[PDB]
Amino acid sequence: MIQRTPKIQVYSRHPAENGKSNFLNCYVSGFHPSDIEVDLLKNGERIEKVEHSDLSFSKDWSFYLLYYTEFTPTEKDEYACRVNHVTLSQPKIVKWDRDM
Amino acid sequence: QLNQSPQSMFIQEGEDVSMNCTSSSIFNTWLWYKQDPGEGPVLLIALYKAGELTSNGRLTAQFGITRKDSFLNISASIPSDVGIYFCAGGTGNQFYFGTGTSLTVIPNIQNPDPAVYQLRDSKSSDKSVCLFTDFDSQTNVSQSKDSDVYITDKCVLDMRSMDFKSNSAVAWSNKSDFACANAFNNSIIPEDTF
Amino acid sequence: AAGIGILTV
Amino acid sequence: DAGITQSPRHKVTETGTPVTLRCHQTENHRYMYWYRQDPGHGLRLIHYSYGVKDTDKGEVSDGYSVSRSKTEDFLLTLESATSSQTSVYFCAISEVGVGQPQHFGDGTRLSILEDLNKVFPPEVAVFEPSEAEISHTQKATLVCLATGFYPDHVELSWWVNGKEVHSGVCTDPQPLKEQPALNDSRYALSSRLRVSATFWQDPRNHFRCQVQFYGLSENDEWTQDRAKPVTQIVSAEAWGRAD
Amino acid sequence: GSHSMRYFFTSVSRPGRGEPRFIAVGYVDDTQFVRFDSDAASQRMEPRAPWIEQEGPEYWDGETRKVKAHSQTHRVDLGTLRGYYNQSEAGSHTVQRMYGCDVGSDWRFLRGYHQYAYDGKDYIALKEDLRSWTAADMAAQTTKHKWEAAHVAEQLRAYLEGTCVEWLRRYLENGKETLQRTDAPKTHMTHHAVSDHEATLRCWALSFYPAEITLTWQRDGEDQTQDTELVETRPAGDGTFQKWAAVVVPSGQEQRYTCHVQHEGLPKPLTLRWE
Repeated sequence: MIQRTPKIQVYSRHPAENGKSNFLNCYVSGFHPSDIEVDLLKNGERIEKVEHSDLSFSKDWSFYLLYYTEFTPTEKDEYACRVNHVTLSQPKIVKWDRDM
Repeated sequence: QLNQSPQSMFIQEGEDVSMNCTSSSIFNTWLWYKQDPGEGPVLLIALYKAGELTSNGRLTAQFGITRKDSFLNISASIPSDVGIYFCAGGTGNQFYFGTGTSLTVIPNIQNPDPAVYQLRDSKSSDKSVCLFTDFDSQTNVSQSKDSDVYITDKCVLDMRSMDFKSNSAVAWSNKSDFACANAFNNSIIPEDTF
Repeated sequence: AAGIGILTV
Repeated sequence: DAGITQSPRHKVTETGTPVTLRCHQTENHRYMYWYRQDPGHGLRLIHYSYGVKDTDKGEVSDGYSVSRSKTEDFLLTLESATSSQTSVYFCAISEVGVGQPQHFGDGTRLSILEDLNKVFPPEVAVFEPSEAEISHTQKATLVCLATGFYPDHVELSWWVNGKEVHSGVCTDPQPLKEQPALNDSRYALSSRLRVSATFWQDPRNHFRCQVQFYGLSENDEWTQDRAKPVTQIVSAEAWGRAD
Repeated sequence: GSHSMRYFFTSVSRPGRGEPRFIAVGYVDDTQFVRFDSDAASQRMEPRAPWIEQEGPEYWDGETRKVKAHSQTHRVDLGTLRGYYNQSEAGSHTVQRMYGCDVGSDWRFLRGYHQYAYDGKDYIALKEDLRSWTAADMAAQTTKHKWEAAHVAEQLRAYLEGTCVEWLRRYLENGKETLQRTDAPKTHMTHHAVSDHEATLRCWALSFYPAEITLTWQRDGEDQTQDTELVETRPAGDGTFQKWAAVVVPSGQEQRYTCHVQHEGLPKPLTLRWE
C-alpha cells in the first residue's frame, strides 16, 4: 500500500492573450490512490461545466488526470485549481500564473 | 458462425482421419471437442498460436495462418474414436461452434461366416425375430421393403473376453407371410447360411 | 483490440 | 472431473408448462453458459453469465430467461414453453478470465409436446438364441426389443445375474420409426447381447433387458383410460436352457 | 518511427458503496482511442478517437465483452488479494494491469509486455522473452504457480506477437494523419529575477507530439543537473504536449547557460541561450 502526493500544474492550452477564448487546464499527476477531488476556480469560486480525461497511469503505477474547461482570460480575473487527496491534510490551491 | 464439413464421415479401423472447419471471420483461439452419445462435448485440444500442437499423442491439430481455418488429425484409428466432433472458434471472448462432424469407424471383421437366424420369443407365443449376423463390414443393410417390416441398421458388438467382434442386424413383422429367407433379400447378402 | 489471454490471480 | 451437474437429465412436458433447467457447479467463481444443440445447427448460445446477478444473452435467447442468484447455480427457465424448444440443452463452465475454454455438462434431453395423448411407454420383449447359431458358431445372441414408445427418451441396459454388462452388447444408436410417414410416430429400438453357447447353456444364468423410459411426472395432467405413461422401467427376462 | 499500442486497466474497491470502480483505456502511442468506465451509463467500450468510429458493431460488441471480462477478473482479484495479505474488508484497494506491444519503423514486432500491480506496487509481470513470470513476494508466487499450470504465458505471447501488432498496424494506417505525425516543439526562453544575486532561466517546449522529449541544461559545454528542475510533460488538450526545464543561476552569468532540446521532430537538436 503506497501513497503518492499529486503534482499539480495550472496552465492554458494556447498562449494567452486577453479577450480570446482558450482552455484552462489543471493537470494532476504522480498520485496514488486514484480517488481525488479537483475543482477549477474563477475568482475563488467553483466553475461548474468542467470536464476530465479518463483515468490512466504511468510506468511507476501512479495516476494522471487532466481537468479542463473553455474560458476567456482578462487582466482582472484570477484562476485556480483546488485539489484534495488523502496525502494532503488540507486542500491545495495552485493559482494560474500567467507566465507558467 | 462456423461451417463444419462434412456432416458424417467414415473410416476403416487402423487408418488416418482428417477433419476441418471454415469461416469468413477471424478467430484467435481454436478448440476441438468430441461428443460421445448421451454425454456432452469433451475438450480435446486448445489452439492459440498459428502452428502445430499435440495434447493426446494420437491427436494433432493446427490453427490456420489466415485464422479462418483449422484441422484435426487422428492417427492409428480405433473403434472408440466414434463420436461427434466439433470445432469452436474464439473471438470477442465468445466461442462459436461448428455444426458437427459425425465419425463412425467401420470395424475389421476377422473371420466372417454370415448367416440368418430365427430367434423365438422367450416368454410368449409365436412372436419372432430374424437376426442377420457375422457378415463382413462391406455388407450394407436396407430397410424400406413393404411398410409392415421393420429392419434395423447394422451394429458391432465386441465380446471383450473372447477378442471377437461381430456385426448384426434385426428384422421382425406380424400375421404375414414373413420368414427369415425373405427378410433381408432386398439387401445384398453374400453366399451365406440359412 | 484488447487481450484474450487473461486469468485470475 | 468437470464439477458440473445438470438437473434434470430428461424432461417430458406439454406446451404451456414453464420448465426450469438447473446447472450446478462447485468451484466458486466461474463464467457459466447455456447452450442448445439441434441436428442442423450445432451448439447455439442461449444465455451466459460472468458472475452473480450478471447475465447476458447469446444468439438464441428469444423465449428463454436465466438466473444467477448465486455462484453455484445458473438456472435456465423455458419461458415460452413451446414445441420448437424441444432440444438437448447443455450447461458449460469457464474459468474467470478472458478467452478460457469452456467445459460442458452431460446434457438435458427436453421434449415439449403439443399433445400428451401421443405419449407411450415401451413394450419390452427378449428373444432367445437360435439352436442353429449355437451349433454353427458356439455362440448365442439374445435380442431385446422395445416397441411402441413416444418420445425417445429411453435407456436400454442388459443385466446378467443381477449385474449390468457392457461387453457383448450393441444397441441401435438411432431408434426406428414404426410409421415413417407419420410426424408423431411411435418408436422401436433393438439391442443384442451375445454370450458363449456354454454360458447360455448354463441354466443358473439369468438374463434381463431393462428399458428405462422417461415420461410424465406428478403434476402432468391425465384423463385417458390407459395407465398414465409415467417415467418407468419396463423389463423382459430369460433363463439359460440345457439346449 | 517506432509505434506502440497499450491498454491500461484500473480497478478500485469501495466496500459498502457497491461493486469496484473499473476504468479501461486504450492508447496508440500518446493518443487515447477507446475507453470503458463502469460508472457511466452505456456499459460499453466507447470511442475516443475519430479514426476508430468507423469500426463496425462486431468490433464494439467484442471489445465490450472482453473489457467486461477484464472487469470480472479484477473483481475476483481484489477479493483474492485482500485474503492473501489478510487485509480488512472495510478498506479500499487497487488493482492495475497494463499490457501491449511495440513495433519498429517497418512495423514488424519489436517488444511485448504485461505488468500487474496491487496497491501501486508490482505484483507479477511477464518477463521479456514472453515465456515466464517475475513474482515479487509469497502471495505472487501462488499466482505464478497457478498461471504456469494454466499455461497463461502461451496465450498472452500469441496475443502480443500476433493480434496486438496486426491491430496496431491497422490503426496506424486508419489514423495516418494524426498517428504518424511528428510535431516539433516551439521553443522559447524566459527570465525571472529571484534576488539581485540569483536568477531563473526557464526553457519552454510547446505544441509537440509525441510526448517523448529531452530537456537538458549545459554550462560552458559541460552539462549539469545540480540546480535543474524538470516538470512532467503535460497535455495541452489538443493532442499536443508541453514541458519546461529550469535552472537557478548567479545573475550576470546567464550567458554561460544553454538549453538543449531533443525530440524526433527535430532534424538537428536545438540550442537555446539567453542573449
